[PDB]
Amino acid sequence: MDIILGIRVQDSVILASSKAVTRGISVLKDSDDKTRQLSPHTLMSFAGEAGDTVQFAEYIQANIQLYSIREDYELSPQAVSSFVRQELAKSIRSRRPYQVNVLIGGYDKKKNKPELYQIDYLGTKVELPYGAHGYSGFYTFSLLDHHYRPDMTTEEGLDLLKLCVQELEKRMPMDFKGVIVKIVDKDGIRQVDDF
Amino acid sequence: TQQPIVTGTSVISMKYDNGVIIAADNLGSYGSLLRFNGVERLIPVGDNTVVGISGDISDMQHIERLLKDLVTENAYDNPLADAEEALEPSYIFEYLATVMYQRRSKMNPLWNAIIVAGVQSNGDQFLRYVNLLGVTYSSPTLATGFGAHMANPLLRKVVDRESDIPKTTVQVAEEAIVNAMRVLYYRDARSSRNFSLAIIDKNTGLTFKKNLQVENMKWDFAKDIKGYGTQKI
Amino acid sequence: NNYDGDTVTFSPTGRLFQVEYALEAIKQGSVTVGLRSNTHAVLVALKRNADELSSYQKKIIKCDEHMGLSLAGLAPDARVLSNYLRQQCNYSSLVFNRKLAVERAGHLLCDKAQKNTQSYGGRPYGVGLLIIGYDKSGAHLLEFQPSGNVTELYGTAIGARSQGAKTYLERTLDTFIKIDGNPDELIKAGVEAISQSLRDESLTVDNLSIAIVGKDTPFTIYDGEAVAKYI
Amino acid sequence: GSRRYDSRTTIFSPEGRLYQVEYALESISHAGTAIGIMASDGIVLAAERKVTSTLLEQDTSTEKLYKLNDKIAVAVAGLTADAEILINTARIHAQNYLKTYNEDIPVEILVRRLSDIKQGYTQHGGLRPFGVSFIYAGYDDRYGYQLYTSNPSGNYTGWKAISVGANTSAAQTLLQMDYKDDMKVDDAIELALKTLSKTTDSSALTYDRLEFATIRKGANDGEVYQKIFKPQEIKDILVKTGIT
Amino acid sequence: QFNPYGDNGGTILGIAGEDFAVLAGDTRNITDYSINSRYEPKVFDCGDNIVMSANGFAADGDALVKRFKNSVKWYHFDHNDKKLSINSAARNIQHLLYGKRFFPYYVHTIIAGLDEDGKGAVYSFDPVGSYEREQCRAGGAAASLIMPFLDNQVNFKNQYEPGTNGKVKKPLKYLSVEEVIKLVRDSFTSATERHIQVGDGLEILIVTKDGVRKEFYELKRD
Amino acid sequence: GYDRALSIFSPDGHIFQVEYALEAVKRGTCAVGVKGKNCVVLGCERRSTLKLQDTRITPSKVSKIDSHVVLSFSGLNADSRILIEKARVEAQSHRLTLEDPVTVEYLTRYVAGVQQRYTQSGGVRPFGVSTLIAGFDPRDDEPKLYQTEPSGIYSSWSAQTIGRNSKTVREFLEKNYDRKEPPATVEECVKLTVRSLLEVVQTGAKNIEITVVKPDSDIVALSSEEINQYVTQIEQEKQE
Amino acid sequence: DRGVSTFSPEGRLFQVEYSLEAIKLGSTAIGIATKEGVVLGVEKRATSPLLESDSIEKIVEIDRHIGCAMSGLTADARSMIEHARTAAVTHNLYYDEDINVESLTQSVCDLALRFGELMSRPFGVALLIAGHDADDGYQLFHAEPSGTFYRYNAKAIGSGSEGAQAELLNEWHSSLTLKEAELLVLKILKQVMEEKLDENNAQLSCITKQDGFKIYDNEKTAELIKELKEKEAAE
Amino acid sequence: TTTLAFRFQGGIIVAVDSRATAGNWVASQTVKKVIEINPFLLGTMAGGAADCQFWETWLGSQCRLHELREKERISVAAASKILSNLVYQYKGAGLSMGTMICGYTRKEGPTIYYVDSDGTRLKGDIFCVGSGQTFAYGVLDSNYKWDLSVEDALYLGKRSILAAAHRNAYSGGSVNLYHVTEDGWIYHGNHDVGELFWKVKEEEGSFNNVIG
Ligand SMILES: *[C@@H](O)[C@H](CC(C)C)NC(=O)[C@H](CC(C)C)NC(=O)[C@H](CC(C)C)NC(=O)OCc1ccccc1
Ligand SMILES: [Mg+2]
Ligand SMILES: [Mg+2]
Repeated sequence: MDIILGIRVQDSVILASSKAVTRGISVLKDSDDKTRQLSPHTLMSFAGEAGDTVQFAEYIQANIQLYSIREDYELSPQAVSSFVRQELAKSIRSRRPYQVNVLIGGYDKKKNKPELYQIDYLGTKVELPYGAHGYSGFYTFSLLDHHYRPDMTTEEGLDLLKLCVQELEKRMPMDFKGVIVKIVDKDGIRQVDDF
Repeated sequence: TQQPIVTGTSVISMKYDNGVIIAADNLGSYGSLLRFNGVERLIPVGDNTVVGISGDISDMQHIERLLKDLVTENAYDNPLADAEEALEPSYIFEYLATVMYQRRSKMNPLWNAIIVAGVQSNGDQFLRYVNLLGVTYSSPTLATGFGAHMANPLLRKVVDRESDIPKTTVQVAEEAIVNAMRVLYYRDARSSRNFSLAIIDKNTGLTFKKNLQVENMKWDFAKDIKGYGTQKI
Repeated sequence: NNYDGDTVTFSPTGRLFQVEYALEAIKQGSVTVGLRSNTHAVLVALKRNADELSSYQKKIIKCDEHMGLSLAGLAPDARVLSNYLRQQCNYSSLVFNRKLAVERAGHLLCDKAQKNTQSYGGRPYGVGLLIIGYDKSGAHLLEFQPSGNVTELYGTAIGARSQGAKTYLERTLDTFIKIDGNPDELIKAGVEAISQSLRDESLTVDNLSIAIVGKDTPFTIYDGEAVAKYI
Repeated sequence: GSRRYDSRTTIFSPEGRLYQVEYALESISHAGTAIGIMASDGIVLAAERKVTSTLLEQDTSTEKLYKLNDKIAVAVAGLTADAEILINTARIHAQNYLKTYNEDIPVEILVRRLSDIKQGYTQHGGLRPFGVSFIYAGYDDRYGYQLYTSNPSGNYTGWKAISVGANTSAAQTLLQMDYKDDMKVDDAIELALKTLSKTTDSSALTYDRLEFATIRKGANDGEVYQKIFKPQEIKDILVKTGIT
Repeated sequence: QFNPYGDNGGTILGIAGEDFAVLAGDTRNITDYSINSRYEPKVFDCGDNIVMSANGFAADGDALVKRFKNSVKWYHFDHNDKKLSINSAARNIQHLLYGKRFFPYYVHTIIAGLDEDGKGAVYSFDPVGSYEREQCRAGGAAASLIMPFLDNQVNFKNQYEPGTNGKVKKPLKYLSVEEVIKLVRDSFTSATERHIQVGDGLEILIVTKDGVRKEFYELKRD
Repeated sequence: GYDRALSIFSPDGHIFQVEYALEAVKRGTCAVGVKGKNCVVLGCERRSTLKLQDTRITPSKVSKIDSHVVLSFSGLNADSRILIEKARVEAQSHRLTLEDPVTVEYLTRYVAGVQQRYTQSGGVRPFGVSTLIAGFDPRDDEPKLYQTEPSGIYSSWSAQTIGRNSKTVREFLEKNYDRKEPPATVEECVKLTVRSLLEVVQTGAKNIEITVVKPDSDIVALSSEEINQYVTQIEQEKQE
Repeated sequence: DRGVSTFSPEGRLFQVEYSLEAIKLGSTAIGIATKEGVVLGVEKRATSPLLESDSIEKIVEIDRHIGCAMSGLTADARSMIEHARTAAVTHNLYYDEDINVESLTQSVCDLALRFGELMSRPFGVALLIAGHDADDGYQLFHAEPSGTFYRYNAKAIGSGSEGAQAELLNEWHSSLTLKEAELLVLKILKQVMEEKLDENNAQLSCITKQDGFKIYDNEKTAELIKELKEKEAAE
Repeated sequence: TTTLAFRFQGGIIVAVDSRATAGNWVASQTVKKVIEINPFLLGTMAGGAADCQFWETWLGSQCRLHELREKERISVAAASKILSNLVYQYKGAGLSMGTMICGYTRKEGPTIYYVDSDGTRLKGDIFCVGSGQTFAYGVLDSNYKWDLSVEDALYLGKRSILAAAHRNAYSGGSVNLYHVTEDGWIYHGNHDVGELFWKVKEEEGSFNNVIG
């Protein structure tokens, strides 16, 4: 289970993603960044089958970067999420579907609002205040149902996120080797180097 | 991929001093039903080759047409079609062997086992086997199906190796083949009494014998057999 | 004139000019001779150089162990046609375990060249070939023209000044046909035949190219000091 | 063979011009004049129907002004049949974009796509180009109100006011004279009709010889409305501006 | 359901000498518990002083050999009658095998000859094309019986010099052609005793600078 | 499909369709490229026959292929969009597979390869476009300026011009540009580029476009007023 | 109009003959083969002084043991080079060896006549393909758009070809050293070039068994030019 | 199979075993699981022998074509990604590959990429791949330090393979060592386990589980 979490607060979106890469019986790496920057104000985290995850993320990244150059303009998070959903919805009826689940965290510069989209490998899109893929949601959703507000600050969002990770580290069976946390706001994307 | 429906059983053959002999019964079985009683499974090609075929009969008839078409095609723009550039057993076999291995590689085989018997231009005896898998081999004696298990042992007592071929006459070889056919009628539950036999000699040419029967059978001892163990009466 | 723009157009007298222009390319090519006896078949070819620094263009191509040809005209077209022969000789061996008959090899070349003369877009082959070979009916010599016409002959010559060698062979017909079991004498007759087509230049060690096939002789090509014996 | 009969539609002249594009532009110069004027609070599209008849059913007729989506419209100059092929392609492209990104297509992107299609017919395929020139009138939230034009060459450019079809030289001079940047829709309506009234080859400009449309933010609050004018509404605006 | 593969038995053996190389194989061909032929050649002279055998499913083996012989023919046509080196042949055979990676030639392939320095060479392949140059290799049905014997008697494995007691190994003295053929004959005689698919006859192809020579020996026919 | 050979040789060994494509480039508005010591500047002509234009939305002459490379052109405008699109796609494709942005030489070689392909492909005519491709290689501070043309040949230039009256501005650059000491600063490079265009342009109002590209993806387009200041300074020095 | 694959009344392909005229307009390229190596040299011919001459790439590596010089419509050569490089590397992959120079040349020449109504016209560029292999040693080939290739001891192509070839006729012998060949290419290039020969408007290269294919530095060529001037002034 | 590669102060150490099996049958003890792609690139082989051999020699052909076209060497990142993109096309077809693409360039420095037939491509400092990876990890992980000497690092890699050759039934034969620096790779010999085991046991005083 490749833990990926997301929380949308007052003025930003925060994505947390596990660092472990386990192939069989061995943890091959404990510092893996399961995310790609699609545009300056849009970040996508991902989790699923080996190989497919990165291949899909980089493919989406390339397409959005192509759009940005062509139009000299950044697509809204809503527009990027719809593009991603269609690719997955197309993929599910292919010969060999992309087995990838994603969270898209973005800051809409037009509306001055943070936005978090949860999309599974079938192409099921939902906009949420907080989201998760895989088994993480079984612990974190109910926990966030209790501790979330729409008017929370970024610092309160991080404390709330620490609470989620602590619960996961307590009750989940795999060692996912901690998480890499990234914040998406009006100033762009930045990584929290100490978590 | 398929399953064979109407089938032909053993084809047996052997080399002798001046040529080759080949034989096969005239039955087309439909499972345990002995459905068709007049099927010719030896198919001559020219006056120097006989192809004996076992297995699926529909596929046999297809192969029969390929060989008939092969003769037609070889005659095209060929003034020496009845002489130097006539079809050889080696040519006919390699053609079939190519087809059989191609068809197995497409996972759509011709469900057969084939023996090409004949005599070459230089008088050399030709005898080679090929089946649905494209597997090929040659031997002084060759047999398919039940014949492999029962006929080969009997024919190998006559020609056990290559050096025994010049020592083997046509009368001795035909005697061995006819005996083997009787043994198969005793023991193969999908055999018939009626069969065809072909001789290809380097001197006397192609002799094709039809409507042969298994004869001189031993059954009289059956009367003395009573019960399955303790039964006196 | 108005009827030579493409190969798909007959002239008012029923001529195909593009085919005739392709035939012209052969006449510009260097001379090559073919002849045979009952036991052997020989190709002799005068190779042509661009200048003194250049090599002498190869004229003879091997098709199988028992067959090969010499060319005159567009060399790339000879490569295409010889490649086709190699494949056809090879198909015959792999499928039928049978060496391809020289006569049937000629028929296949004829039909391949013909398709290019009746269809729009394409063009005729611009090369003439002399095919020799030894098969089940003995020695053979063929002459291929890109019109499609293939002809079996005792001896012949194609290329520039080929009429001289062709006349010599027409006189010598009764002599060289009898040269059985003697390869060197049959080549001598071929070298003497091609000599009738020479002007100014003579046969040197890197100029001459000979090939032979026979009863117990695979198709082999002789060049360089290997033909000094025959000069 | 077939080469004999090939016109070779996609070649350069010795001067470096595309023959068929140039001749297609000549065709368009005889088509009914179409004018587009962009204002601060909207866009006007005006166009002249070509020598009509009294027995033409006008209220159900459409030869000049077409709707591409709710935000974008086009004025046509040239072969109507050719224009409808491209219009239906443009309508599909807009819907493809909407399905993909869940946002209405930006005007320029739609214009570029149609212009790229036209370009293709001049470079490859051996087919004749589309004998059509478009005036695109549209709105999006990036650039706001926009006017573009495309021609058979596949080249497109943006405009404040522009004319296509017949008498563009005369029409462009009149627009260049009376146009100002702080202009409004009601004023632009008047300018468009006055320009057609002077450049027309007809004796007098009447309601039955016109197609008219406006793209206004004059819709209840922050949104855009397309108004394809009816015959009676064109008749009223002709009286209002003082032409009839 | 149709099974496109079969097992024709047989066993092959390649040994490389200092200036020679041998490729041996029994002449028996079988299906299940029956004998098809007591003499069906399995090792072939492929031209350019290269010998080859493809052991396992005979239909696939014959096809592969046939294709490689064809490859040699076209190598001469395409590259001015250049001699195909043993290392170049091996690489070519890899591509023939891997080309059918997803519907494999069901064979163990071995080729033998001389390298470009004139030394004896043996190359061994798996069914899907992985190859390796070796001094010694047995393939086929009785390969598990023969290879350990060759590790012991060719490469002197687990053998040491008396008196030293495990400290000093047996030196790797080269083997002559006469000494190698003895090991080959004993290898097949032993394999014939304990493996039912091995027997009838043994055909050895020896490769030297002078060419390709053949030797035939009888094996038990039970 | 339409397979007709449009680009073919003539008796004198010329491909007229390729040569007529160059005539289309000769007709196009003038474009100029000048590289300094630590920058490259792309100047472009805007013909003032077209007023009442909307300069916000009108397609700009200089196009970004990636964040570190730009492309300007002279010739058919519609044709240029096709090359620009292909170039942009290849730029992202290169980043995706090589994990490194294109070099300026590589991007040029690709665009030139596309142009060449259209000179010996059936059913197509050559591009009536010559391009100037400029930028900086990743993690490199050496300026790059390349030119391409319809035939498909490409080469690097210290300074170059293409389009109408390019013969005149090339004459200017050949005497004014020194290789041993190129324009050391951005100001000097822009000034030399504006000067070269002023030989041909007519009025220095909205007819000159300037785009400065610096190392590490630093690309900016100058405004009307900024360019007008260069135009003012050049002529005031000239009055002497 | 008329077919692209049409024969003339003399028995020549119009388009092939016309492409040969385009090659005559091209810049000069010279190749000389010796027992110590093969030398390749070209005229760069920059159209303007602002053009950075080092970007002119008319000599090109195909493999470590094969080099190539071009003359004519040089844009057409790019696909020919790409094919040659692929053919050389592919053969190494299939056969674990270097590919024969002749076989490489033959592969390139197979593209030549693949035109019709495949590509729309023949190539407008000639190639000098130089290399080394173990069988036939140091070799030099001239590959035309006709599909024909000749081997040469020495060869010149381009605008000054017939004048250069006549000069190569007299100067070449079988005992030439590599140094002697280098100077000889420079000598003949200087003779047929319009502009004065220097290290910036002319380029040298060679192929040896030991070091493989090498394009010469402008500093290295400059010395050979200076060495040439002195030896001509020596008598 | 046991293969490893790790980054350290003096560049990269690559160490592999030499065994090849077919079930319980030991098919070869002398196989080369390191492929010399170019003077600065190495590839490791684990999983399907043919798959690894074929596609990594193919990779070398693609890397050579790169430096012909671009007149510059291929990056380790680009080389590894060519292979990973290739196997991703074949995903589901049944390829079995576990590889490390190890090398050095100026702009990257010493770099190791783990490439997998599942499509996984990972950059990292330490990797152990094959049926014996766990055994090598145990020794390597417990004794690894960034500041080992080229001599101590070579030994650690060699020792880690030995550990795995011992305990893993499908690993063994011999140890092939490589060292990669600024100036390319350097072979450090074939080391038979039959002699190395006893040598290490005596000198190091380890392997007390064994009767010696
Ligand atoms: C260890 O990973 C090692 C690395 C190789 C580079 C040698 N791999 C193996 O030992 C491997 C077993 C793995 C998958 C557990 N063995 C093979 O790949 C094996 C090698 C030959 C030389 C014995 N080949 C094999 O098993 O053949 C595949 C096959 C079998 C039957 C039919 C078709 C294909
Ligand atoms: Mg979901
Ligand atoms: Mg036995």
